[PDB]
Amino acid sequence: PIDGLTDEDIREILTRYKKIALVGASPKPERDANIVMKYLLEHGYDVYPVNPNYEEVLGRKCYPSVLDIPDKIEVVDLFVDPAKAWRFVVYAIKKGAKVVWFQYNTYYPLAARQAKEAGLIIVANRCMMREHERLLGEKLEH
Repeated sequence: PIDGLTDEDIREILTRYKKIALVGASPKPERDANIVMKYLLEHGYDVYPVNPNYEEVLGRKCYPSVLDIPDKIEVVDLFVDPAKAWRFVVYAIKKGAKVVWFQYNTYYPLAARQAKEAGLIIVANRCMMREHERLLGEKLEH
């Protein structure tokens, strides 16, 4: 992890916030963004795809910006190149999100600091799916 949170904090984020805006969503089954999104949807999360390059992902309308999402968003999960993250962070702030989650290889210091300064929590170099499995684990077969 790049962030300085504890496993307890991560656990809290995953347990308390169910409204997710997944930036960089993709329809390709083999893409990490698609896998994580499906996993979250299968685990009671309300996931809103965000990508200007696509019009819908996993049977959900996909927006160009998180601001275009009608409903409340608590977590903005990033699947974007680091140099592009600032944009989504500014939008996350405007949207009133609570957390900005930088998936692997998406972290960009300046963007993270801006979010932090605005009051948002930063999760970095972690995977929402991997953390869910690690922290809110369940037996693989019952």
